[PDB]
Amino acid sequence: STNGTAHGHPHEIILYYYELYPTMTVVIVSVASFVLLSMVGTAVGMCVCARRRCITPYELTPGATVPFLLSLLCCVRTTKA
Amino acid sequence: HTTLGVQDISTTAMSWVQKITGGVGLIVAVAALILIVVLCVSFSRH
Amino acid sequence: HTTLGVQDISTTAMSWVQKITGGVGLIVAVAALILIVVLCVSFSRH
Amino acid sequence: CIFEVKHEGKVMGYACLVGDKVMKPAHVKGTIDNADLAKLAFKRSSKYDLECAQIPVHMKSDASKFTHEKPEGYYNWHHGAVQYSGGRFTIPTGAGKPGDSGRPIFDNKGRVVAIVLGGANEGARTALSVVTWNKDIVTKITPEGAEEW
Amino acid sequence: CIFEVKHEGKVMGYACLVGDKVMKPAHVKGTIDNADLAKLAFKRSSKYDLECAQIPVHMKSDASKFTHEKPEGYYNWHHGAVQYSGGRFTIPTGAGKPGDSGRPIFDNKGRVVAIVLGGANEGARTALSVVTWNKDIVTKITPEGAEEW
Repeated sequence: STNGTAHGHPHEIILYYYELYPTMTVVIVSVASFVLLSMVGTAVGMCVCARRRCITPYELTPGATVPFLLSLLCCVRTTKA
Repeated sequence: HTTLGVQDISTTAMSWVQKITGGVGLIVAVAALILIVVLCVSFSRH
Repeated sequence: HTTLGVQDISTTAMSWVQKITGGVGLIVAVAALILIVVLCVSFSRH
Repeated sequence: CIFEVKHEGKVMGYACLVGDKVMKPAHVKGTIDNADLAKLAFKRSSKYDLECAQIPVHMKSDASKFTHEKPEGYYNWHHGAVQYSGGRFTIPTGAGKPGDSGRPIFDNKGRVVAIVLGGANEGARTALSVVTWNKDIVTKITPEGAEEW
Repeated sequence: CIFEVKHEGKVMGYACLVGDKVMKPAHVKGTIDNADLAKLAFKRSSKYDLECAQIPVHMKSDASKFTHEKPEGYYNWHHGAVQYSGGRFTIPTGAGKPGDSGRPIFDNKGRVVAIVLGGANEGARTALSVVTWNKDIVTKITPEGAEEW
């Protein structure tokens, strides 16, 4: 009893949870969480790197502003007053 | 069937998602390195 | 028939009018933003 | 403009009001011995070994301007006269010790020209490792073998 | 060239005849205490906090020219001498109070160099917030924390 296809997109993906065995979806969820953590860690690193770039030009004196736009969203808003 | 870790998923569709990933973590890693490189250029400039 | 808010109107003809709108409010909004952008350029120039 | 960083009641380095920011070397342990300055939020920058914040409005009149203009010749600093040449600031070895970081190197018109971070001993004279202004942007010159003061 | 804005019989700020326009800060309440000037039609500009109009032909001989040329040094203003440096006009804190807006900052040849709008107190000295001429066009410099006079 079935003439439906597989999945598309995830939907059916969760339907399989009924087949195979017990362990499955929870492990996948954990993997997804790990991926999210990697994504979050990357972003945190990127922000720190963005600071590393705005460093030097963190003292004072004209000089961007300037490259502060084009400028990874701060850069500016930052140059100003 | 035949192997272990429950294989499931999707040609096409499957490729759609796969193609995304490998793709943003590597990007931000490369960008990080490039930012370091530029920083060193500034350090050299001083 | 079948739904609620009394549907009426016109293929072609209908498209003629529809194509106009979405079209001038958005334009003046974009132009407003562009004027602000130029203003900021002048502010930076000073 | 110069304020001292204290750690366990002991002067470790200095802090300086240059431009519109409040500077102090990142490597210096302690907290600026000034209420107004101490409660600020500093932005660290490990590349420059710098750690700046913004000067409160009531002290902004107390800042010191700095300049990219530095022709070969002699400059002024707390312990005497620094010498600039070959793109390098130097001093008689012994005249600069740990705990001198943050101290500005003024010119004869008072413009801060660089800020000492440490020095490399190369015999008779020590090449200073400083934070200096370029065309407009900050920069850091660190002679080979510097000892971070 | 200088005319006073009065409000309920009380001087709030000033109005100035610069170039071929008649200026007065937008924030200043009142109306110029001069028949000819009062009946004019001003064009407000909230970005510049400026509010200009055109000088009647019979007063155009009474305008004051201004200039983009302003080298570091001392300038003249009603309360004394302003100091220009680092792209900032300053004065001894206390020498400028609310009700001084509109007052021009002349140089030694009489050319109006900027027009005071207010000032930010940064201790010993106050950085003025002024309207100044660029290459050709008007501009407004407002130090962080200005108090609009």
